[PDB]
Amino acid sequence: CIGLQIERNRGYLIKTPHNFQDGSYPIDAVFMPVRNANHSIHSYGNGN
Amino acid sequence: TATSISLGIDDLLTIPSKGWLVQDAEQQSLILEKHHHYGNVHAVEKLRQSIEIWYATSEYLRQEMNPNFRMTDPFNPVHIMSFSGARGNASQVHQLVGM
Amino acid sequence: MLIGLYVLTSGNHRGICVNRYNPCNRKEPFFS
Amino acid sequence: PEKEQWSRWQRRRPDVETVFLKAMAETGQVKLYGDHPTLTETALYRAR
Amino acid sequence: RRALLGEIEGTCITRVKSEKVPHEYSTITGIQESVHEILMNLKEIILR
Amino acid sequence: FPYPNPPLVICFGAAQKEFVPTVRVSHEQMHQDKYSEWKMLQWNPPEFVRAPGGPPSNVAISHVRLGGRAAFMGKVGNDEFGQEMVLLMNKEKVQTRAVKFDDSMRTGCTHMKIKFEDGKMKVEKVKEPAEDSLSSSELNLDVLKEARIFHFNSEVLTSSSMRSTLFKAISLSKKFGGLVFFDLNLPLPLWRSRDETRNLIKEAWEQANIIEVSRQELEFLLDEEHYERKRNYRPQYFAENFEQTKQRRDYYHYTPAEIAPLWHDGLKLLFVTDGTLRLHYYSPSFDGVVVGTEDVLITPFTCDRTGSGDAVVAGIMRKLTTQPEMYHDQDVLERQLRFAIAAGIISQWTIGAVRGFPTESATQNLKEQVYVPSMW
Amino acid sequence: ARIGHWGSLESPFYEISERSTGVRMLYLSPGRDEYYMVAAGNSLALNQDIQEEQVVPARYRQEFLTIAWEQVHLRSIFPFQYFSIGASLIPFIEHNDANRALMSSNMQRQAVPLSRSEKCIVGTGLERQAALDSGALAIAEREGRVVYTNTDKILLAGNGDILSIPLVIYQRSNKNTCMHQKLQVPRGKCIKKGQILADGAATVGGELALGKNVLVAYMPWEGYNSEDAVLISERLVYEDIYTSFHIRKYEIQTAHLLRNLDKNGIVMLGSWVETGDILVGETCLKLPIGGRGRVIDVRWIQKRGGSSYNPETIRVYILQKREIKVGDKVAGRHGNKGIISKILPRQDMPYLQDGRSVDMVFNPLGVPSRMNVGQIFECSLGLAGSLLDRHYRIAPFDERYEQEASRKLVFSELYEASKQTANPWVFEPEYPGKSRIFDGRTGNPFEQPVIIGKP
Amino acid sequence: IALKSIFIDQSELPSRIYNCLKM
Amino acid sequence: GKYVREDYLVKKVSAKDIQELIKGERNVPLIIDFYATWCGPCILMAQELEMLAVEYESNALIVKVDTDDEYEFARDMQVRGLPTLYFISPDPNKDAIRTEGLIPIQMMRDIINNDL
Amino acid sequence: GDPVYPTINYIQDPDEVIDYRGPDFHEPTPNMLAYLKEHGKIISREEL
Amino acid sequence: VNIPPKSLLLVQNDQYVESEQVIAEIRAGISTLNFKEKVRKHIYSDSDGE
Ligand SMILES: [Zn+2]
Repeated sequence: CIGLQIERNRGYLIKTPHNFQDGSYPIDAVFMPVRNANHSIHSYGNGN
Repeated sequence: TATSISLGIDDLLTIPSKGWLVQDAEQQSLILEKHHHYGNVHAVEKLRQSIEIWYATSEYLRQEMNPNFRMTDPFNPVHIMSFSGARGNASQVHQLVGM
Repeated sequence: MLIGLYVLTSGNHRGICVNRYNPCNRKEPFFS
Repeated sequence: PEKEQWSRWQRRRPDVETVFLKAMAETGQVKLYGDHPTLTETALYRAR
Repeated sequence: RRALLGEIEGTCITRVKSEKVPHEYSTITGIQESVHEILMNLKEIILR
Repeated sequence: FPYPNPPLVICFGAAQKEFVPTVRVSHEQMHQDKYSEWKMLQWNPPEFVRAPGGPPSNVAISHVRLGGRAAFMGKVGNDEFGQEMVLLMNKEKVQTRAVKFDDSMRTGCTHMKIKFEDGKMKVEKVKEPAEDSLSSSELNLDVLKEARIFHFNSEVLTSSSMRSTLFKAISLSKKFGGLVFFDLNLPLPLWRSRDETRNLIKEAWEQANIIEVSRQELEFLLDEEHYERKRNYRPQYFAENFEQTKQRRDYYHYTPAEIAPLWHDGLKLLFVTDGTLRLHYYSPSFDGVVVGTEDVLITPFTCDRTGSGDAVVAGIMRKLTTQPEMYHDQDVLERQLRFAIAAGIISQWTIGAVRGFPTESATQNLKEQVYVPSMW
Repeated sequence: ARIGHWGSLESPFYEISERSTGVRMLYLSPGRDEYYMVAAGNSLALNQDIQEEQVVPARYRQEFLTIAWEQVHLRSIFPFQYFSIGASLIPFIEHNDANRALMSSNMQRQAVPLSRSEKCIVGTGLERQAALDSGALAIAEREGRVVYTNTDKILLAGNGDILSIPLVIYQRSNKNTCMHQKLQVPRGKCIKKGQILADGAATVGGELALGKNVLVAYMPWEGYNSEDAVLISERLVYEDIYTSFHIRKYEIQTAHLLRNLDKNGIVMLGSWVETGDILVGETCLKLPIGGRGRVIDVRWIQKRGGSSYNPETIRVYILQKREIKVGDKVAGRHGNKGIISKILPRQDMPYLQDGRSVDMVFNPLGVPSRMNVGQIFECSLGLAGSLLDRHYRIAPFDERYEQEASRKLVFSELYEASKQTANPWVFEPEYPGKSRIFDGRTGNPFEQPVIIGKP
Repeated sequence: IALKSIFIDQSELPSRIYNCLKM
Repeated sequence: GKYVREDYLVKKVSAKDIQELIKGERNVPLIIDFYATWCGPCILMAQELEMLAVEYESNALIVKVDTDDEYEFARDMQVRGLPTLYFISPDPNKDAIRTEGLIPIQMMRDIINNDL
Repeated sequence: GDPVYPTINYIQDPDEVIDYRGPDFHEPTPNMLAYLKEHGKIISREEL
Repeated sequence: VNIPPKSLLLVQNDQYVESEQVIAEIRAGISTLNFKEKVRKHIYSDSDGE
């Protein structure tokens, strides 16, 4: 049996509240939803 | 940062004439060994030729390294680093790219 | 830092390196 | 010597310059004395 | 690129309440993993 | 209209995974249980196994790797092991069209009956698929037409049924222009007498155009004790050549008259091998030796000599299909052979014959590195 | 090496002289071998004469000479014979100057066991024996089948007996590092004596694993890498690649503060303590600066040996979890050491033609001065293995087989990776091993090609 | 992907077609 | 081997001993391996046979014979090459099976479990 | 061209557990006490 | 090419010499050495005998 808390935020969180209510432990969440990205640029060959 | 110099395996160039020079020195050394055996040369003499042939070969190669870089590959990373004064010494390079 | 200064002042290819064929048979920007 | 002697340096070193010079020769961009590039020819390529 | 990797938000578990454990580096019977391992596994859960 | 360019070869026999056919007794032995010590025997080998040969399947895989096209003719069961073998060959690109699959027989297994009547007697009730193929349908006539070399080993002569098939196949190939290669590779039962063996192998020898035998096999066939006595002759007072002054291993060249007991009119070439160290060649008009080397000690912990013989036979077949002046010009043959020695050297550097059979590029590079430019 | 009947040491040698067997390995006293000719070369040379006439370098009477293969008596055959365990754990040592090798052996000894462990892509092959002999692994003492597994214990059942093997969970070491064993065997499996059952810290799958594999580029970056400093990404911090656990012990002999203490006054298990807090009740034991951790255990140890019943010792053990920070020292296996100077967000890091961002950036002016070309060979092979899913264990001195052997291995492998996964940047024919990368801040290409790899 | 492990050699095909496909 | 257990669990037998076992009665399956220190493929079979032993502890007897020591027996039992195994049944009406080559561990298990 | 020493010797699968009872490893090590007891040098409590 | 100082010429008339091969040695320096040291080398025998 476990209890969980969920949040929406940006970036990453340092586990600042080491002091805690009994039985509660924090985890450093990373809230970034995009794993990777790339882009490329090429010529349309339209002359002038 | 913008130019971004880096060093790779094939940027460590060696003078074009090394193979010919090492191959010839090795021939001279074999011939002298056959002759020590047959009685035509003494031992102090064998010792001397061996130290001397090898020092000349190494030294000529060092001398010729800079001309090769300045004439054939001016912008190589190894040259830029040494000529600039940034890091490296001719002796240190000789060891990476010569003998 | 020295590497950067050298690169800025190093220069450009002058003759055979910049043109394949003799310039005889046949730079441009001018700035104020 | 009367009989050829073995050496570790009997075979020419493999390199990028030789591969390119051969390829361009087939195309017709350069003409070289011979069918295999020489050491002086490889040196000029590095320059140009 | 800078917006995709950097400006988009997401939702994650941030705190857990385990009822009867002395600490996170302990162990519990009947579970093959320590409390630290369970917590790491939770840090990897995806939510929307 | 014509066939594909690298000419095809056929290997006929039994597909077995890692089987060494030749077994004789060895004076040196190591611990019964500790197998970490057995490598030492690979470093200094008992002589009969300096370059151990193997199953016909292995020669085909090596031929393809060295460039070349090969086909395997045989029967394997529809059991699991059988399917694994065909997969391996197909993956290695050996043509597997002539392999027949049977549903009533199982690969690698022979049923025997053990009877004791004051002696241990074993008799054979059923035979393995590999050793049971029939002329009738197991023979694909198409593959036989394209093939320019037929390769068989002596194991086929130890089963009655395959013996009959071998002879039908040899005949059909010759009709269509084929040349037969008998790589002997004698099995254990056939090392008992010179007389029993000469008789059993006779028909096959006379229907063969190219033959490969080991040094220990050739002597077994002719005067084995006489050769042994010769190698232990040390002169009493003075040496007769400066060579005898130096205490080095024997590398005798068998004179052409000595091998006359075994020549026949249709024999183009005979090769006798002493590991990768020496290869002797005999032709209707010329004779000689090609010098070689071996360095199993360069890699002491990954050395196995298991497929080296298969590799030397493959390099020979590859050069023979492509270069046709080998038969008539001594120099060409010699230069070409140095490639086969190289294939063998590289095959002694990995554990397992199929793992580590050399590729063509690697073999040329070792020839170039080992030999002086003029010889190559 | 081994120790002889007399105090002297002995080096193994192989006799190539003809004899019945023709070979034996013998161990020779420091004196005896000065009188034999020993060669370490090989037999791969043939001219128009025979093999026996070919020449090789050799030692005789404390000197080096060249002689024919006929006159040699003993040959040295083993790959790792002339070196110790640390030097034998460096890959491509032939290409690194010897001064560096001293530095390198020294730095491996200073590594910290990390919270999760990972094996190397490139290694030398002695990592396997180093793990067997350390004592950090659990190996079977008898053959059997595994009947029960729990995080605390393993039961092995062999021929009518059941043997219980205890495991180690979160324990301190003399140097304040953590030891923890993790199981490698699923229940129901047969084992033979000597086979692995559990893995220790800094060990994965039976091999020594003291570090991690990361994407790196060698280039100058705004001065953050001046001298020997490193710039790193935040991924390492938030994905926990370099986090380690450290345990310390504090012991004694017998307002907000005192919140933790129990009835006897000893701090309870599971407390989070900070500097100043009393741990055990004037004579109070209190936390020093910089220690802040969970109290993993307390031990009231009764003692004997003193004139009085030995003052019972109360020991407190505290655990700190530590992540990578500015100021930490990191190193590779080829003599390269540096201190972290800045952590930057992924968006600002340099990036490749695949889109990925490099984890660390190192200065490239270091190699010419320090003479280690080994790193360049290792970074490049690492990239290949990651893409093709292979690990490579290569023994030292590979050029015995052929000239330029290492180059042939690295370049060939990079090409295969480039072809199989279609990334053309992995092998570039004009400048092999180097590629063109872009800047995170502006999107512009850096001007000259750069070395990228996973060391 | 069983198809991946079936090779043309097994499905009988006449020679001229086989040689051509393998080409 | 009271305090230290032996590492190797397959034992070398001799021609006479093999014959007694065959002529006498048995209640569990017998596997006999022919080997030589010299063969390279054999180094790999040994590791496999030792595993089969751990698995089938008193439900099979696995025994080994060396060809150098007993060459004639091998010829009589019709062995054509070195990595060879004979699987013999506890029932004496059934035929024995000879397998030649390195064969996988599952095949070995299938023969013992189903055929013998 | 292709390397003379085959690269297969070098390759190991990424998820492999080493077998210590293999051809290249030394014999399994014995606990000192047990070894000493087997050879009789140390005697048991019952025996004293 | 010229060789004015005392020099050792190592070639003979009509010998073909390839590029970058040492044809002669200048030995220009003629300085007495106070660093001179006499050293002893020992030859050893490679076979047993009289
Ligand atoms: Zn190397």
